[PDB]
This record gives sequence, C-alpha cells and structure tokens, in this order.
Amino acid sequence: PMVRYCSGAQGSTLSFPPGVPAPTAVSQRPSPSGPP
Amino acid sequence: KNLVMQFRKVCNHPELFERQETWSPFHISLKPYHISKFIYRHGQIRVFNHSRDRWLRVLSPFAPDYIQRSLFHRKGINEESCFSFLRFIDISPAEMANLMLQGLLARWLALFLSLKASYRLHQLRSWGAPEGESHQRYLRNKDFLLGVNFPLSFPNLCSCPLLKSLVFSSHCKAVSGYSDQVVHQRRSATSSLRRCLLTELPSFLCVASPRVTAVPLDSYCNDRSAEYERRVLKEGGSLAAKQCLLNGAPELAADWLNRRSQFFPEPAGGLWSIRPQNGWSFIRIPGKESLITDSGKLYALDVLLTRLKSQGHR
Amino acid sequence: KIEEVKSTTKTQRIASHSHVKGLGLDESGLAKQAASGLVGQENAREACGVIVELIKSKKMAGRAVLLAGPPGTGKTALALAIAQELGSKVPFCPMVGSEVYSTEIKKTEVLMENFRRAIGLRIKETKEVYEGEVTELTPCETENKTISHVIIGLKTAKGTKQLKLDPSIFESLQKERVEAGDVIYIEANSGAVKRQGRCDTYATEFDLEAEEYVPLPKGDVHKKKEIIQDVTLHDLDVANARPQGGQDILSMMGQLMKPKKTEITDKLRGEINKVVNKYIDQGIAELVPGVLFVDEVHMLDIECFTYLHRALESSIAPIVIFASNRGNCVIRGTEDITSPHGIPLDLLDRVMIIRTMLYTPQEMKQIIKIRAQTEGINISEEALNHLGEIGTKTTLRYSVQLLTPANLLAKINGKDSIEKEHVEEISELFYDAKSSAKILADQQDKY
Amino acid sequence: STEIKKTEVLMENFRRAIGLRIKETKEVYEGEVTELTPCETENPMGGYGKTISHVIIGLKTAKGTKQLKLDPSIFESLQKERVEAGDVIYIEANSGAVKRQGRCDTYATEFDLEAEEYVPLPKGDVHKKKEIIQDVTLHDLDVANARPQGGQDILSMMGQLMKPKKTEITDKLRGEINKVVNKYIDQGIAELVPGVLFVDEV
Amino acid sequence: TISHVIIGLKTAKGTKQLKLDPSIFESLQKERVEAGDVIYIEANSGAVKRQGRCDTYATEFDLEAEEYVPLPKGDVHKKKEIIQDVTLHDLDVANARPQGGQ
Amino acid sequence: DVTRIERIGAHSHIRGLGLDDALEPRQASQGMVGQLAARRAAGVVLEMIREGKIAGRAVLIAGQPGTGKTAIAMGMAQALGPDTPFTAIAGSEIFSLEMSKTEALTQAFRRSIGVRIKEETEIIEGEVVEIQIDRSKVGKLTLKTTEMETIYDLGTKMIESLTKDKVQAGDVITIDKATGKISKLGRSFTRARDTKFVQCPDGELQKRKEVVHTVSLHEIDVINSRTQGFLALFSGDTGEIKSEVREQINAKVAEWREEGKAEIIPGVLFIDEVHMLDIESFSFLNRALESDMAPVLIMATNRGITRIRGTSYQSPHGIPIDLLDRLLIVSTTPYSEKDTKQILRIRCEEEDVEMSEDAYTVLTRIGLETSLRYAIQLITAASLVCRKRKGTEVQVDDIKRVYSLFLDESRSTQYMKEYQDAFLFN
Amino acid sequence: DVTRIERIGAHSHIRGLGLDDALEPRQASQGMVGQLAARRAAGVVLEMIREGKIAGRAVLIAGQPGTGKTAIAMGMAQALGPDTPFTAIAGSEIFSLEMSKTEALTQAFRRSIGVRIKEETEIIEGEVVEIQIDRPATGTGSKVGKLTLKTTEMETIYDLGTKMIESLTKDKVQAGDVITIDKATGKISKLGRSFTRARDYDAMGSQTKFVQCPDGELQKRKEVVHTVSLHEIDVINSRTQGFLALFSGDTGEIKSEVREQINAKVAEWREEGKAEIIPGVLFIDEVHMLDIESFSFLNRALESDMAPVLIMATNRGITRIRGTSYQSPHGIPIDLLDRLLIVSTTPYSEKDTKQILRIRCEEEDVEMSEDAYTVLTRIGLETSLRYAIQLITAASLVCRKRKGTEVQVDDIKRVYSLFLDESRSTQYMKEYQDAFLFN
Ligand SMILES: Nc1ncnc2c1ncn2[C@@H]1O[C@H](COP(=O)(O)OP(=O)(O)O)[C@@H](O)[C@H]1O
Ligand SMILES: Nc1ncnc2c1ncn2[C@@H]1O[C@H](COP(=O)(O)OP(=O)(O)O)[C@@H](O)[C@H]1O
Ligand SMILES: Nc1ncnc2c1ncn2[C@@H]1O[C@H](COP(=O)(O)OP(=O)(O)O)[C@@H](O)[C@H]1O
Repeated sequence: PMVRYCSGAQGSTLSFPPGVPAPTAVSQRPSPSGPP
Repeated sequence: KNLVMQFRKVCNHPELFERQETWSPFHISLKPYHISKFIYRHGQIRVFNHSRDRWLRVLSPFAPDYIQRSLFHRKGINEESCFSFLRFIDISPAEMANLMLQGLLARWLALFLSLKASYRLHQLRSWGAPEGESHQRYLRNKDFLLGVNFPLSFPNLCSCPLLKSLVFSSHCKAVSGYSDQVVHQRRSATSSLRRCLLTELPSFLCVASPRVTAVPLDSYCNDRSAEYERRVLKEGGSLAAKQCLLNGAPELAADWLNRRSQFFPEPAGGLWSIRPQNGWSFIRIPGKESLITDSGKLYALDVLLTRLKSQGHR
Repeated sequence: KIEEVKSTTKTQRIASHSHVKGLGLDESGLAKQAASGLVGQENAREACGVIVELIKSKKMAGRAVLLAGPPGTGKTALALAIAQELGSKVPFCPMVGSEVYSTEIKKTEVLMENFRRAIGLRIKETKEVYEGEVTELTPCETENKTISHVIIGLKTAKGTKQLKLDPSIFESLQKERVEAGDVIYIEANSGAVKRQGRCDTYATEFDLEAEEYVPLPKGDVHKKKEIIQDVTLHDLDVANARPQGGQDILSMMGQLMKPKKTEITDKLRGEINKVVNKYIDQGIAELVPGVLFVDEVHMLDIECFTYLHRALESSIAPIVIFASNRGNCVIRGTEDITSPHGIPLDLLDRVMIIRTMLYTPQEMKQIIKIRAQTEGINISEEALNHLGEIGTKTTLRYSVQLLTPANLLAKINGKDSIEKEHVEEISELFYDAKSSAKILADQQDKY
Repeated sequence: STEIKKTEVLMENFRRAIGLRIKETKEVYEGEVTELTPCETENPMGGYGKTISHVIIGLKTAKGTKQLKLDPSIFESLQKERVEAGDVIYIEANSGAVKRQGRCDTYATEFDLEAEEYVPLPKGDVHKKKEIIQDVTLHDLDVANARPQGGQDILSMMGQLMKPKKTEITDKLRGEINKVVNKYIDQGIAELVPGVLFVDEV
Repeated sequence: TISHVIIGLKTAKGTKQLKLDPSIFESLQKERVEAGDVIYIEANSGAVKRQGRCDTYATEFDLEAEEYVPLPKGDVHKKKEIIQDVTLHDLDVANARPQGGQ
Repeated sequence: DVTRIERIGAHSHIRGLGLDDALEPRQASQGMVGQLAARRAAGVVLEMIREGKIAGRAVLIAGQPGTGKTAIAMGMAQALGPDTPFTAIAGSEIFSLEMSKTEALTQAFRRSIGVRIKEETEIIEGEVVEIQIDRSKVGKLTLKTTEMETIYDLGTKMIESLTKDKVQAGDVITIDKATGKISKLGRSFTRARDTKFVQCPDGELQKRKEVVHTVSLHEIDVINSRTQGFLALFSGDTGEIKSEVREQINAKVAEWREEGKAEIIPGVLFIDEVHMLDIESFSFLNRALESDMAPVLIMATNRGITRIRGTSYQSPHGIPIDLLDRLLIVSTTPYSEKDTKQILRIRCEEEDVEMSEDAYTVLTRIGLETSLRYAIQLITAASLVCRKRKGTEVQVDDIKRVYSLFLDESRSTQYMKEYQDAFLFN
Repeated sequence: DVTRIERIGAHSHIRGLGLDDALEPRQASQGMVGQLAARRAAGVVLEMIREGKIAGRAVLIAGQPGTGKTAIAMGMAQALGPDTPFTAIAGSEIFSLEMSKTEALTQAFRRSIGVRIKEETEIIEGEVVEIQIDRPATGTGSKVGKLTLKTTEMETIYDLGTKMIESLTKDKVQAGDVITIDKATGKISKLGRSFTRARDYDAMGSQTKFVQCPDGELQKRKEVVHTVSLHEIDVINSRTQGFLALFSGDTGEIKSEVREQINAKVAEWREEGKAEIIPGVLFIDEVHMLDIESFSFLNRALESDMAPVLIMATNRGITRIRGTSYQSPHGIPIDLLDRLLIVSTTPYSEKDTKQILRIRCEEEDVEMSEDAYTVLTRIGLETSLRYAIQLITAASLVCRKRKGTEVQVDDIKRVYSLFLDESRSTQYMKEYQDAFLFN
C-alpha cells in the first residue's frame, strides 16, 4: 500500500504501487486559433 | 539530625525518603465577570448605535463607489486624487474597501497573499530589462512595491544562498550566534576544529515558569444570545480566524490536512509552526539526570562506570 | 587500602553582605557584642529585634521603619540581618528607591507591585492528573459535524485505563503532536498536556530518530496529589492581568507577545483579595505577610512619598523597611524643599526611625576580622592593626576592600597570609574617596 | 528619535557607513511550460505498478524551446503551484524550488475575461546566468537579522502586521555579524568597503 | 441554490412576509435563528436581533437552554422618521483606523 | 487565630463616622474620637452623598498632619457602607505612563457613579435525584427541593450542558434557565456516602428572582471600547477612552434615567492628598465638577500656603483659588490631652493590648510632644517588648525602653545635627 | 592585502597589560608603555577577576584626559582574553527608551556574568549514498524509510524515524549531499555535495560548493562550548520562543521573578556541575554620565553574588553629579565612591610620550626619522597625546602622496599647519568672534 521515493545514487526514482493512479499524469499544450 | 535507616536512605539517595514530585504553576480561575442582561441588550454602543454606525461606513471615502469616482472620473487632466497609489500597489478599489472595513482578518489574508506575490514580483523585477514597461513610457501595476529591490529582501535573499547565510536569525530557531566546534573520532582519539559555524543554544536553558497561571478571565451573561457570542468566541471565533492563527492561513490549514500525505511538504505557518523547547505547558516533570545530581554516591558511581566502560571492565 | 576523594564544583561567590547570618540577639532581646556575623550597633539591632517579632506576629499592616545613619554604618546590613532572621519561608522583597522610575508603568504603581509582592501566601493546591503511555487516541464527531468528545487509552506499570475527555484536550494533544506510544501527562485542572517523551518500550524501533525515549510511568493512570505552593499576591494579580493559563489560542499567544507590565486596576486586586480570603476560610491557604525593604528610599520621587501615605495606611500592606544615608537634602521633585533623611516630614511621622551610628576603631578591627575570615583569608595581627589604622584615616569600606588585593599580593609573592608590607603597598596602589579628593582638587585645572 | 535611544541612532549611522560588496551567481530556469512528461522506466522495481526516473519539463522563451530533465520529487511542487501547460514558471538553479508567474501573454485573447494577470513571454534563453555584485551596509545586516522577513510563522506575521518599530539592537548581534563577515572576507567571498559617516550640525 | 430569502413574521397585531437579501440571511444564520424565534429586524441597516424563542413553543421540551418570550403585543412593522446627529470627527475616527467588523 | 488579608492597619479601628441621628458627634463612638466640628461637617456631607440629588459638589478636609483628615474620610467610607460607590485614590495615583493625567481623573470620577438595574431572572435550583440520557439525544432529569419533586424531559441544549459539566445523581445544582450554565453547589448529605456537602434547596425548583446589579459608569465606558472591553477593566490595558464614546454613553444613561429603566447611584471620589494634582489637573476638576454625572468629591490635604504644582504661584492648601471657590473647607483641629489618651485607648482595643493608666499617661505626654502618629506606633512596639519579657501588660518602663529604641523625627533630626558632616548632601 | 572588519583603531596596539609573573609592570610590553602605578593596580584587579572568588567589587580609573584610563581598561580587556566576558558600556548607553535606567544597568550587569556550557553530542557525519522514503497510498499520515550513509572507510543503512524524516525532507537532503546529523537533537545539517553524483545528474536541482567525502568512522562526537551570559538566559526565559529578543533588543524591563528563578537555577547548574558560572567585567566607560538615580541603583545592585567586577573610567574634577546640584569628586555620589577602589593614572613625560608614539607608528605600519619623532614628541607635550597620535596617520599619508618611503620633519611641520590642535582652533575662534554663531 506504499508509494516510494528513492533519492538514488546514479539517479532519483519515484514509485507507485499497482492500482494507485500515479497522479503524475502527462500535460501537453493545446493549440490556439490562427488569427485572434 | 533535627531511627538509623532514615539516615542511611537519605545518604544513599534522597528519593528513598522523599521523591521529587512533578511541579506545575498554581492554577487559578476567578469567577466570570457578570454583565447583566440589560447592559448586554441596551448598553452596547456597537449595537444601540448601529443605525448611526452605518452612516460612518456609508459617508466613507473607502467605499468602492467613491474610489472609482475619484480614481477614474476626474474633471481635470491633472487633478489631485487620493487612491492614485492603488494603481501602483496591486490593490482593487474593493480590496482597499474590504481591507478597511473587514478588520484584522482581511489584513492577515491580504498579507499572506502579498508574501506569495513578492516572489513572483522579484523574478520579473530582477530578470526583465528591455526598453520600458510600454514603448519606453508609463509605469505598470506593482511598481510602487520597491521593498523587494533591496539585496536583503526575503525573495532576493532566498534566491541568493550566500546572502541567505548572512541573515541567520530565523524566527523559529534558538540561534545563539557563531562558535568553533570540535569533532572527535572514536578511532584514534584524534579531534579537529570546525571554524565559525551557527549554533543553537543548549536545549536546557529554558527553565523559568510563572508561579501562577490563570484561566483567561471570561464574561458571563444572563442571555441566550450572549451565550452564543461567548461560546463561538471560546470555540475560536470562525474557522477562518482560528485556522489563520493556528495554521498560519486557512489555505495552509487546507494544505496541512493533505501535506500529511506528501513527500516534500513546506512548513506550517500558524502556532503549529513553532515547537517551544518544553512544549507550551509550564509543568516541570523532574529530569532523569536528577537521579545523578541528587546523590554524591550515584555521581561517583557514574564516573566509575564511565571510567570502567572506557577501560572495558565488567 | 587506597582512597579516592573528589569535589570539582566552585563555592558560592563572597558578596558584600554574605557574612551577615542574623541579628545576633539573645533570648531576652538584648544585643550580643558580636554574634551571627554582626558587630556593635546594639540599639539599632535591639530595635530590629522588636521588628522581627513584629513580622512573626502577623497582626500589623503597613507599619514601617527607617534605618537612618551615615554611609557605611550597616543600614543595609541590618535589613539583610532581618531577612536572614525571618528565614526563607517569609518573603523579604529587596528594592532600591530608583527602581520605581519604570518606562512601562507609573511610579505610583511600581510601589504597589512591590507591596503586593511582599505579601506571601502558601496554598495546598490539589492537582488531579492523568499520565501514562498513550496506547489509544480517538476523537469523536457529533451533529451541528464538529469534534465534541475524546477517547484516550493510557497505560502505566499499574495496568491501564480508557478515559473520556473534553475536545479542548484533543486540541491540546494535537498542539503537542501527541501520537500512540508517546508518554504524556495531563493535569485536569489546567487541562495542560505535557509530552514526557516516547515510551522506552519502543527504543529499538529505529536505527535513527530524534525522540527522547522515557521509562513507562508508575502508579495509577489517574491520580490526585497536594502541592504545597509558595506564592505572593503579586503573582495572583499579574497572572490574571495577562493570562497564560488554560489552552485556548489567546492564552497560547499571550505567551509569545512581549511581556510588557500594565497598570493593574484596583478591581482586580479586590477580586483577588476576595478569592484568597475564601482559600483562607477553606483552610487551603496560609497567609505569610512579609517585608518590603526599600534601600536608598531618599530618592523615591515626591509623587511616591505622597503615595506611601496611602499605601502604609492600607489594612493589607506588608511591613516596610526604609534606609537613608542622607542629611537635610532637597527632596526630589520639589525644586527646593529640604527635609531630614531626604524624606518629607509628612511621611517621616509614619515611620519608626532606627538611628544607626559611626563605628569606633575597635568595632572596625572586629568587622575587618570577621570579614577577612569570610573572604577566606589569613591576616597577621600587625597587618590587621594597620587596616584598623586605615579605618580611622578613611572609612570602613575602603579598609575592608584592601583585604582581597592584599591576599592577591600575598599569594603572588608566595606567602600564606597577609603581612603588613602588603597592606602598606596596596594602600599606595589604590586611593580612596578622601585621598583622591585631595589630588583632584589640587590638579583641578586639568579635568 | 522617539522610537530608540539617542546613542543607538549614532550606532546605526556608525554601521551604515561600512559596506559589504558581495558577489554571487544567479542561475535560473524560466519559460512558458509546454509539457510535463513523467518518464517511466521500462521496468518498475519489484512490487510496484510503475516508476518514474525523472519528469521532463518543456520550457520556452522568445529565443527558443528546450526540455529539462528534473528529479521526480518536483511533481508535488508542480501541483502545489497550480501549474498547467502555457503557464510561465521559474526554477532557482541553486535551490530546485519552482514558482509560477501566471498564464503566458500568448493566451490573453482566449477569453473576453479571465481572473489572472497575463505575463509577457520571457526573452533570453530558458537557462539564465549572471554574476551580480550586491552592496549591503552592516546596518542592513543588523536590521535583517533583528527583524526577519521570511514570514511563514506566527511570530513573523504578527511582527509584520504590528507597527514596524525600531529597536535597541544588542552589542551581541553586532558581535555575531562581525564574526560572520570576517569569515566571508577571509574566504574571499565578500569585499569590505569602509566609508564615511558625515554629521553636519554636530 | 441561493437567490433571496422569504421570511414570515407574526405578532398579536398580525402577520407579514418580508423579502430579505442573502446578506441579511447571513446574519439570521449567524444569530442561529430558526422558525419560532422572536426577531427584531431593522430594515434600513440589517441589525438583526434574536430575542429568545416564542413562548407558544415553551413546551417543546420541559426544560431547554433557551429564554422563552411572549409573542410581541406591538405592530409587526413600525415606521419612524428619525434624525441622526454625527460629527465630522465621528467620520474621521470611524474611517482612519480599519474598522472592527468583529 | 487565622489571619484575614485585611489585618490591623492605621485607620482599621474606625468602623464608622460615629454620630447621633441629629448629626451630632458624641465624644467617642464607632471607633473614632474628638473632632466635634469636623465629624458634624462630615455628617452633613454623608447625608448629601446618601441623598444624591445634587451633583458636582466638593469638600476639602484640611488641618495639621495627623488630625484625622484621612481618618474621618475612612470613617465616612465605612458609614456610607457597600452598595454606594466610594473610590479612594491618592493625588499621585493619576500620573499614568499610558493614560493622560486629565483622563485618569475623567476615569476616576466615573468609577464612583453607579448605574443600578434590576433584572427578573428564571432560575432552577434543586438536588438532582436521577438523570438519564439516550443515544440526536433525548434525556430525562429529576429535581428535588426539601418541599417538592419534579421530572423534566430535557432539550438538546441542556443535554449538551448536563453531560459537559459531568452532573450526577445527588448533586445540588442551580441553573440559569435562559443559558443552561450549571452552578453545582455541592452534594446532598445522604449521597456524600462513598467534597462539599450541603442541604437540598428550599421552596419550589423554578424561582423567578429579581437580581439587582450595580455597574460603575466607567464600567460601561470600558465594555464599549474593545472586542472584549471588560478584560481591560481588570488588566488596566485601556486608557484614553474616546471622548465621543463617553458623550454617547451619557446621552444613553440619561435616557434610561428618564425612562426610569435604570437608577443612577451617585457616590464619592475621595482624592486623598489632593495637594499634588498639577494646575492642569485642578483646571480639569474646575469644570468636571460642573456636570450632572459628577460624584461628591472629598479631598484631603495637610498643607499651608504653598507653591501649586507645575507653577511658581502660591495659594492656600496648594490648590488654586479657582478650585477652592468650588468647595467647602472643613478644618480638623489639633487634639487635646483627653482626646489623645482616648484615641490611644481605642487603638489598644484594636491592637488587643493592655497597659497601665500611668503608661497611658506617659504615652499621652509623648503623643503631645511628638504629634500622635508616633505615639500610636509605640503601642505596637511596647506590647512586643512585653511579649519578649513574658509580661501580661505594658508597664511604663517598657514604653521608656521603646521610646529610646525608636526615634521620632524631632529627636532623629537633633541626633543628625551632631553628625551633620558624616551624612551626605545638606 | 584584504581588510577585515576590525582595523587599526584607537587601541589596536594594546594586546595586554604587559605585566611579568611577579605582577610588576614592564616599562614597555604588549603595546602598553610607562604608567607603572595604574598598570600595577590593574594587574591586581585583573588577577582578582581571574580568581573570581569574590563579587560586587568595583574600581574607578581616574586622571587627566588622554593619560591611558581607557588604554589600561583595554589592556585588561585583552589580557582577560575572549573566554571571560568583558562588557564595554559608555555611561550614556543606559538612557534607553525600551526600559528604565535601572533595567539598563541590570542588563549591563547580567550581560557580564558568563555561564559556560559544554555541549557534547553524537554526530552521524557522512555522505548520503541514497535515501528512500515511503508514503501510504492515502493513509493515516505515518511514513517509513531508510538512509544509506558513507565515509571513505565505512557504509551503513539506517531505518529512519518519522520525527526525523520530516527534517530530512524539510531541509531537502538528496543522494550525494554530505550531512552531519546531530543524533541527540535530531537536527540535520548539510556540508555540500560530494564530487561524483553531480555527473550522473538531472538538469540542475542544486548548485553550490562541493566538499570531500568525510573520513574515518561514520559515527563521531562533537564538543561545543557556549559562553551564555545571565542576561541572555533571562531573555530566553522571559517568554516562550523569545530567541529573537537576544539580537533585536525588544524586551524591556524583564519580570523580577524571572531573574529570581534564574539566580536559583544557575546556582543549581553549578552545584549539579552541568554549567560553570564565570565572573566577568563591566567597564562603565565615562561613568560621569550616570544620573544620581543610576548611581543609587549601583549602590545596592553592586552587593549581590551575581554582580560582575565593574570598572569605571572618569576624566572629571570636582563637578555636579549629573541630574543634581551637588558638587562631588569624580562627578560620583560619595555613597558609591566609598564602595570602590580608586586607581589614579598620571600625566606623561617625554621619556614615555616618545615611546607611545614609537609603538603607535609600529602598529600603524609607519617609519619616521628620529628628528620627526623628536618634533612629534614635542608637539605631543605642547599639545595632547591624542593629537600627536593622529598626526602619525596624516604624516604617513602626506609622505606617501609625495612618493616618499619614510616620514620626515617637514611632513610633520606640513601636517601640523594643516590639521589644527584644539588650542590653535580656539585661538582662531577669537579673531572671528563676530562670525561664529552664539559666542
Ligand atoms: N554591624 C555590622 N556588623 C558586621 N558587618 C557590618 C556591620 N555594619 C556594616 N557592616 C559591613 O560593612 C559594610 C557597610 O555596611 P552597609 O550595610 O553596606 O552600610 P550602608 O548603611 O552604607 O549601606 C558592608 O560590607 C556590611 O556588611
Ligand atoms: N478622630 C480620630 N479618631 C481616632 N483615630 C484618629 C482620629 N484622628 C486621627 N486618628 C489617627 O490618625 C492616624 C492616621 O493619620 P491621620 O490623622 O488620618 O493623618 P491625617 O490627618 O494627616 O490625614 C490613625 O492611626 C488614626 O488612629
Ligand atoms: N600607557 C599607554 N601605553 C600605550 N598607549 C597609551 C598609553 N596611555 C595612553 N595611550 C594612548 O593614548 C591615547 C589616549 O588614551 P586613552 O586611554 O584612550 O584616553 P583617556 O585617558 O582619556 O581615557 C590612546 O591611543 C592610547 O592607546
């Protein structure tokens, strides 16, 4: 039932147990109109 | 000296004869101050004069209407307007009105929002440098807030880790000043000296206590509505005002509940930002070192046991 | 066979009065020539002998005495002898006349703080308390929800109990960050939590933690005790005027803001008198009306002397001892009114004057001896006779004050004891108020 | 003064007439955030549903765009700040804390009204550096240590809502500051520039 | 779920319905008013006073922690022309320091 | 025996301004002696205070030091008794470091005029015989007097009080029904079994009773000045109360008087040692004595023609002619021998000490030679010397001892002249 | 090259009293020269301070202006060293608006008694190899985790406590930081990154000076000595979380009962051997500024076992005691002047005035010709010592302006014509008697 954050030697690592969302969803910019 | 085992007990350790009890202040509660139903109903000027008090609030230049009528509907091109500074501080005319007419709660929340805004202003203020604010002319909103420009203002200080270390007296720590520190290794018995570094005070300097502590003197009244007003005050007057003191802002209370679950939460801001070195209560549980310091024999036994431990003897 | 012997702690420091141990009177109330550290002053000591019976009688309020006499005649020494003669159980409140000039509160009220501080009170306070390891903690919500009840499990070496408490105690436990396995204390009078530490049963649970691990409490979870509190009426006045007891956000923060004094209103002092009279009727209290000592009284301002007319006439007031080292001064704040001892004649009626008078050379030899053996030094008889000579030439205090410099020179040039050549050298290294006033009047063009 | 004793106003002017001149690097990452992309590793560690070695953040400015690779602990700070793509944000390279400035000015026309001030799109690169030489008198150090400004505690907020009263700074604070600036002058961090106190009408 | 509040008031001289704005109702809510309380509303100023429970409900329980008061014998609705005297110094002092509002 | 807070002070032996109902002073009564002029004058003043119909009125009690001008004002306070506000302040007591000297008088007047009201209150008072609570909540409670028994179905806001205050069967409780505060008085003597114990209340359980309550006009000033003003009444935290707040509270209390809804109770400000108010403070009294809510002002002073404070001007009593014109001056008189002896007798009744008639004779001679207050102090000291001697009674030689030990001023000053250059600054 | 905060001031040449071990003054030593009578006495009171057995002693250093009264007090301030508290107060500094005169003296007294505490604590000092921290999926709020810690010689894993996980996370420790955990207090402290893990690294989450990995055993002990005055012990105790009042000066008029309780518990920490009380010195420089109210406070404050050994300079003849009309010696009331020992300094000769200017040039880094020393000695007796002292700097600067290597008599005859002696300025104030204001 535990999420784990490792501050690791060759790199850091955040870990989520199965069925926890990993609320780390992606976010990507949607496009505007051509002219205002 | 003012039959024999009493002496032997005291000479071995005085807690065989009288234990040191937990001392605490003498706790006192005077009868609550009695306000009659009459003075509560008819005698309060905040109540019996409320109709007149509305006119003090209406005939006020801090009304958003009057601020707009002065700030944007002048006759002259040049004309002498108050509230002109509200265009150069980041203040709405309704924020000026609310800050003047809602009292210390609106002060505190507007201050907490200004602490947030100071870092946002500092970035733009210290990295933006082209032309001017528009076509090389006009001011911009926030440009009377110059208190960020100082090298030592909290945003610039927080941004600059050398200057941060010259402003060492954080308000929630026991910093004594700088000293040397000597470090000893368990191998070799070698020791070496660290030059000027910060120190807390030793955690045991805090030992004073009022001989007496009183319940805050409270007013009783013979009236169902007066009871509600004092009950609500004794519960802590509102969830906003209570969280504002207790957790630092109601936003920090809403965060505190779920910072419970985060890996890298930021500090609480209210009374829970502090941890005083004995807790808030003035009650002295007697320390475990009192067993040593009350018997010359138990002290002598401890220098023996530490000597024998260093030598390795059973 | 072999022995070990150690004691590394330094002594108490020797102070300008720490040879004074009592008034040195016999059981008939007559003065011994020298006893309990004092020498001479027989009438002034026998008069103080009447005053220490006045204090122990408790009957009076606001009676007052003025120790009056030249500098170095022992006035503060007799008032300290009274403080020793009464013992620690009765409050003696030392004060200096120029302490009334506060910048936080009026002069005419600093006197009332001291007057209320010199009236001691012994209270048989029953405290009832909970302590143990917190084995369980559960707050309960109820309908308008809000927190309204608290369930706590506590454990000791004498088993365990589950207790049900007011939500202000849960808010106190939350403030103290109390969690399961902590050891705590709660007096139910104040509702005051103390987190004692984390229970020593858990001391192995981590390789590295910040906690003070503490052994599990002894006796019952819930228990009552009597504390024999020593307290003064000022401690009741001031604790009610800026309250720090109870556990609400207000008391919790009157504990942080700068502890400014305030002009306590007589309504509060009245309600304190009513309350403590009821603790005395209930047998919960004993009153111990003590002494206020105003050293240097001659510079209370005339505002203060005229307040003392009312203060010394209160049915509540402590017994008051004044000292003055002055002649017919101009009284402070009058511009140009002169009166004896620097005190208005209107106040000077209200006090029993204890005249204290200059020592003979023989009384100076005897004080200097008693002083030298208190400063822990050995002195040769021709050297002490030479200090007695300096006493006639100058003053008692200068003569006493050559002792420790002389002992410093004695140990520095390797002697065990003061020789006359050390005192005779120190007398040339350090001038005195009389001999300095020669060179400073002779060379007056240059300062 | 009416706030503070006569002799202390002299001591403040005796401490205004001595300047540090201390040099430090400012380094910052800033730009319009174009993506948050948590990068999973191809295998999780045993017993976990997924694991992230880093968060990619895309940033842009009027000079260009680039990705940054950041420690996974950043993601909580990116929802403490209400960050969403097309915000402009900054990150102190000496501290790793991220701050939000506002929606980028590109989006100011996406509504007829919105309740946030739009921030002009930054210029110069996504990663910025300068060395800057900052001057503080020892009186500035005395004041900043005597009345802290980092107000996230009850004493500081109370002390900042109350009147900003001048106070008789102790000989001890002057001592501790003299003990620390000697460290930084000896370490060659800080120059000292002693100067002049001029009193007219003495 | 919010617009404005209809309230009904009754006395031994008759009955009315008023149309209170939500900023008045915020004070009825803060006064802990419920149906069957006796109320005084000052319609110029939003001074709302609870005056205890109407004594027709003085048997809702046999003993309850409310004062019960008789149904008012007066008119439900009183108009007076009144005159307020207020100095310029009252306007200065009531504006120059942030008001209590507390 | 046990000691009060209020022990034997200087004036404590006076238990009233002793008078006949003709306002005539008999030679010695209610603890006080002589002053057959000034006690009659204080009698007329006591009736003016007690009648209250005239406002803004003052009397100056003046005479040699130690001639009862403070004493007859203490006797006047005792004769006036509780429940009619009397405030004694010293003249130096107004010089605040937070509050104006003028405002401290404005405040010291207002402590001494009361507003009195009477409120009809519904109070329950009985032994709780039995009490049950279910699981909202409903519960049922039974109450008893020595004369009747009752059962009540409780409402929620009582349940949340009886449970909160841990009430149990056999307690005696008084409840203000309008509020539900439980004044528990103790437990009934039959349920003291297995720590205050008390008889159950009498009469019926629910009494309407009149409570009569007296609030000083200043105590209405203060309640109006802060978020919780009354704390600053005790703590002294409030000063410079805004003058328009008093202006409104006067207009309000005046309409309560004119509706007959409250009765104002005039009283006394006793400004003891008034000789050292400033000319600024006297200039305030000059006008503050000329308003319908002003109390009776009694002032005490022991000064001749003297420089009035804050000035170079000299005037009688150290008070400006301006203020002496407002007021009636009562001269006390220096005591005769028989009066001096009789004062010393009543002091010995208060000290509880016996002494011989020749001891009273030499003590009277001392009292005439050294202005009375000194002779009173020798009573205490001489009785302590006899207690050291294990003597029952103060004999003349025990006064001759104490008279040698403790100097009066006149001998002290003489023994100071023969050391004139050893003391400092003269 | 570089210049520290302390620089060449009025007494920087003084480094002790210059006594021998027999407590006799040398003619010139540790920068003090001449003045044997007062330096001898100063040695005795200095040795009495270092003995510390006795309390409430007082000394007054009298004499003409510019005769070493402050110099001898600096000499014993230096010879007393840094470890034993010496407080300089100019007599005017007691006139506070925070507090009364008697409070300001009580603080100046109690700032001059030290309590010396050894703090000994275990520090875990290591490079952090890795951290892991575990969060429950929503949970009650309890955490768990492990440190891995390293030296050049050791490695170990620590199963972490929750009351210290909050501190590791608060202070943002990361793998490759070097840290010094105080295991007694639970407080973290950070020393910088170790050199390696900045290579295997993200876009910069930190930028600061590196440090080498710590050596030896991973768990080690530290000793700190705090010299904490009684005054800061009162202020720490005056209210909860009072620590900023140590710097800010905010607390006026501390409750007498706080002092009364600290006088008890500091005596207990001596009897318990927990902390060592050390006597010290209060130097009330220019004490002729005290109002008679302040002197009369000393009379009874100076008679308590918690009083420091106070020292007072003065330069005043028979004068009215400040705040009165009473003439007295030194401008001090005889009530106080009876309670102390007076050391009188004495005017200088050529034989020591030349020697003072000679040590002064040696401290100011100056060379002068013996003709220049002769003329400057003559100026330093025709006019006060402090004027001649000041001409050394100006003469060295005038010489340096003309690219000279050494000061010459015409540099001093130049500077003497250029910066006036008071007595020569007061002479020119006569010929312009119309033009200067308010003669
Ligand atoms: N009767 C005495 N017996 C013993 N020591 C005395 C006596 N009288 C004075 N002393 C000592 O001599 C010094 C002067 O007395 P003190 O009380 O300080 O005089 P003062 O009246 O001027 O204040 C103190 O050290 C004091 O303890
Ligand atoms: N008429 C009196 N009856 C009894 N005692 C009196 C009387 N007049 C004066 N005294 C005595 O006066 C003493 C206090 O001084 P007082 O006469 O009141 O001073 P003053 O007249 O200057 O105000 C008290 O101890 C009191 O016993
Ligand atoms: N004995 C001395 N040895 C060295 N320098 C001295 C000596 N006496 C005086 N001086 C110097 O003379 C200058 C003035 O003396 P100072 O003690 O400061 O003046 P004052 O006597 O008025 O207190 C200082 O630079 C001081 O170092």
